Formats: sequence, C-alpha cells, structure tokens
Amino acid sequence: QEKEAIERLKALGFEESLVIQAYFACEKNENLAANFLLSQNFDDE
Repeated sequence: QEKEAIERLKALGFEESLVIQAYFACEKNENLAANFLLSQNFDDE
C-alpha cells in the first residue's frame, strides 16, 4: 500500500484526495508525488 505516504503528502498541508491522485497519477513514487502536490498551483482562488 501507499497509505504511509498519504499522511505524509497530507502533512505538507494538503489532503488525502489530492494526495492519492498525486501518488497514483505519479505512479506511486516519492519525489514525483511531492513534486505533483507542490507544483499544483493554487492560491486564494
């Protein structure tokens, strides 16, 4: 499973949904998943 990284990805200030899709679309990687969630441009709006 990847549930281990889920709380990790979430711990960066994200959410288990954007996390899963950022760790499944990233082919369950590490530096890739982080890069996904951190590269997901999203401000006030």
